[PDB]
Amino acid sequence: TRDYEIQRERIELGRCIGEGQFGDVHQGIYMSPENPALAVAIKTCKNCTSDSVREKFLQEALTMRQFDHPHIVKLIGVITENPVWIIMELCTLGELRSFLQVRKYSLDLASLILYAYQLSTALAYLESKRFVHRDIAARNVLVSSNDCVKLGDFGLSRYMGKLPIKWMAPESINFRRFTSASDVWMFGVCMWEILMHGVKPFQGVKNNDVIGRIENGERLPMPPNCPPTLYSLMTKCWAYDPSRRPRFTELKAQLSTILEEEKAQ
Ligand SMILES: CNS(=O)(=O)c1ccc(Nc2ncc(C(F)(F)F)c(N[C@@H]3CCC[C@H]3N(C)C)n2)cc1
Repeated sequence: TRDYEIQRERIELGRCIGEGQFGDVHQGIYMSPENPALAVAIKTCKNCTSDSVREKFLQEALTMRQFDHPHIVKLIGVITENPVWIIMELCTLGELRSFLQVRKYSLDLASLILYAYQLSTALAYLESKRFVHRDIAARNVLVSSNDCVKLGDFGLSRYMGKLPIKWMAPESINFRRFTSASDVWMFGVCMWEILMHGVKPFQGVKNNDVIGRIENGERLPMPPNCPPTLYSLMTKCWAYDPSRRPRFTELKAQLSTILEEEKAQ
């Protein structure tokens, strides 16, 4: 059985790398008991002296302990004594949206397709574990290296806060139905975000008006330079009827073909 509780004396806290919902997040080192020292992200919790806040903070770490996939951020462990910390693997290049925005004129198309392919393998793995992510968006993706992205936020995930309406499948908005097919819809939006270099979907459109546009058959437009076969795949993720959406295993196979076709120019 994997380690869950880890010793604070084995963590060296480094620089602050941003803010989380419960408190600041720092970069650091985990001095692994039998392996080399690992670079980690240490999530801190400001009010975790309250066991009620501690329970909410640790809920995501409980979910993460069940996963082991190369394109899903790894939980290293937690420290339940005050101050409560969640120790994740560090993805050195940070948040996907910022990374793509900064490199909009330098990242080749094959890298953007590779990120979408890697994410489809992580979502097929989640489906195989009976989890619905419910929050698939570029903001929840992290960059380990130029050729490796990882799904890193599991706050809304469920073993089967403001709603991300602009990413949600119509049956999720209308009936609170969350399935692997509704994750496919969200993944289509996340692929659109990657191909748009981190631009958000439906900018300047009110959340309450998104519903109407989707219901009327309106969809996110073809990103400039997106291969037509890839945009067609995105539109299939946005079929109104969830039964007409592709499955994650089909998305993975089709993205592999699209990636291969781009690498051969
Ligand atoms: C390059 N920019 S940076 O600010 O230096 C940086 C910014 C993050 C990172 N890696 C990194 N690796 C892992 C995690 C996580 F904790 F596992 F999620 C992480 N989380 C981010 C840090 C606080 C905000 C949160 N995001 C996802 C909202 N971050 C490495 C460097």
